[PDB]
Amino acid sequence: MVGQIAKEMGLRAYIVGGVVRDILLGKEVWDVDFVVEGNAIELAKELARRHGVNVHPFPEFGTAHLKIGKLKLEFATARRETVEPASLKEDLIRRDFTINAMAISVNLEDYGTLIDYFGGLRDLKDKVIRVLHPVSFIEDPVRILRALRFAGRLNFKLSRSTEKLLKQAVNLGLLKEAPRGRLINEIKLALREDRFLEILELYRKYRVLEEIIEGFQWNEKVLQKLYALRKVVDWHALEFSEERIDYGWLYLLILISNLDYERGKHFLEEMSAPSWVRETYKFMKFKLGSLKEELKKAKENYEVYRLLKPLHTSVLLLLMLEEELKEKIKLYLEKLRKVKLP
RNA sequence: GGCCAGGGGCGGUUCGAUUCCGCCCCUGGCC
Ligand SMILES: Nc1ncnc2c1ncn2[C@@H]1O[C@H](COP(=O)(O)CP(=O)(O)OP(=O)(O)O)[C@@H](O)[C@H]1O
Repeated sequence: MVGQIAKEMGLRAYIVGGVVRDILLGKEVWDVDFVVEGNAIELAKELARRHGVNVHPFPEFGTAHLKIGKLKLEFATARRETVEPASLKEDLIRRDFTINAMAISVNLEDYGTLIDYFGGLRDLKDKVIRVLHPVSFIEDPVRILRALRFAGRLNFKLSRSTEKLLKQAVNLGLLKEAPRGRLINEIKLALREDRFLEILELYRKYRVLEEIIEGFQWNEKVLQKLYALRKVVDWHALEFSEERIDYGWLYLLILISNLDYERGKHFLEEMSAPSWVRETYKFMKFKLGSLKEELKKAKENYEVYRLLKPLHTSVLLLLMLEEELKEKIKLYLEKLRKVKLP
């Protein structure tokens, strides 16, 4: 009922970037972002008022959050990246990439209308990650990781210029100059991706990791060791679909494998790494070798003593990553399936 | 909104087991 309010109070609001992208790409979203060419707080305040919902206004920020059902909506006054009015375009030009710099009017006057100045819709059509201007990567070197994320997650490719700049930025050292926190969280974001591996491939292609993770350096075993896990993760997800896991961290572990900074747990520390992870990590050094090596002697029944390690699945997955004892574990899951169904 | 965790819940893997996970709920932390 925002189109109405905005009118009552002679304002212009629009949903923006992030969400508009997914929309075009036909993807349901519960997090919606708005940009008001006036005072967002008031808009948000009256909005909740009319819905009888609580509001969290953040003055000085010119922002306010509220929730209607499972709808998490955020209103923000137009700006220039934190004075004066500032038009939508101005707020929209300080954005990520063209596919993320589009807006849709929720103004009754011209409702539903898609607003794109930078040809984001085209880039979205031609599958392209393109920045708004030359200094883009310099202004915020986190966008590097972002660029790759989307490129990886959407199977989009970087424009000639964008790739050219992106490369400049990396060898210009900016990755080692950005607010670690931003970079860190950005990676956790990618880490959550389902096409995370394909994202990781791009990290290789531009030597990004070699700058963020200190003791890191790419080696072919690990690479195909990654794809190998891809195979497990895929099938497993199909069968033992009953119980899954944030497969993403498994990949990271393998990358972390061949540890660096004194068993670089310090990285898993920066990373808001879950329990099973910070755990399944320590178990690598102690049993990745023994478990496997000592496993080579079994008839049956000692499957039962290894079943105690599944206390946190993952490991059960990092084993198939060694051909020899692959089908062994493949039959385990099926095996126990005969014990529960005598 | 992710995770520390300090106290619940409706479902579970087992024969249980507040030790195992799904999540939700609450209490104080970090991005
Ligand atoms: N450094 C940055 N530069 C430009 N835009 C940024 C930015 N950081 C955040 N944004 C903007 O903030 C929004 C990020 O919010 P999210 O809800 O996580 C959506 P997203 O990152 O666009 O896509 P997602 O649904 O895959 O997460 C985007 O709409 C984006 O334009």
